[PDB]
Amino acid sequence: EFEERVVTINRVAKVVKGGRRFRFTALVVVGDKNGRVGFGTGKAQEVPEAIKKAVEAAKKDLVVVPRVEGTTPHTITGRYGSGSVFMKPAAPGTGVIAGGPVRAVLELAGITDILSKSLGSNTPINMVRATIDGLQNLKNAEDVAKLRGKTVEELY
RNA sequence: AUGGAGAGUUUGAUCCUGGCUCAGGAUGAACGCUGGCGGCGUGCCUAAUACAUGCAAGUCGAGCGAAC
Repeated sequence: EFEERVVTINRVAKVVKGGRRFRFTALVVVGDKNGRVGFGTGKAQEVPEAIKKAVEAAKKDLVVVPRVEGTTPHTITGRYGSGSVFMKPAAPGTGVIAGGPVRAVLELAGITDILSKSLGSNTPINMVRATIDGLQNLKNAEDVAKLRGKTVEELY
């Protein structure tokens, strides 16, 4: 019903009074299995109760990503923090591979025609923030038609 | 619109302007070389570098005086 992508569970070796406190920050993408990105981080002792903790406290950070005719409406970027991304269009009837950054952004948008792009670095805390920067800065067909305030077939 | 766009760099993590140390192809090329065979092309790119040369291109009377 909901494509939840739990990337990893960052641990911490707290060097406080206690011998060695264990704090697992379960990282899970809050995707709605449609086209939204979704990102939430927990801090509970139980990963299962921590993964849903960030899914019930952070589920409004997603963005609606529409599709034209099976191809990305506009090749957007991502200038938020170090890690960056890029939207590359492909044919509707295609697929994705492995080797690079995060995979829970274009995989949520069941279309198999978008290539997930994010160089920046490996840090998965400032690389997903740039993906939502471009997703919210995406240009739609009518979205840009209102900008001019004329016809949809008069701005292409 | 066949539709660019990595980082670091600054506290103990940082955002943010800014500049390049640095994820590539190109390299009229040479290069230390392990450079099987070759179609095709460029070749004193360093050099209007100095000067022994082989060396510019020979002929003709329908119009005139060889021995022929």
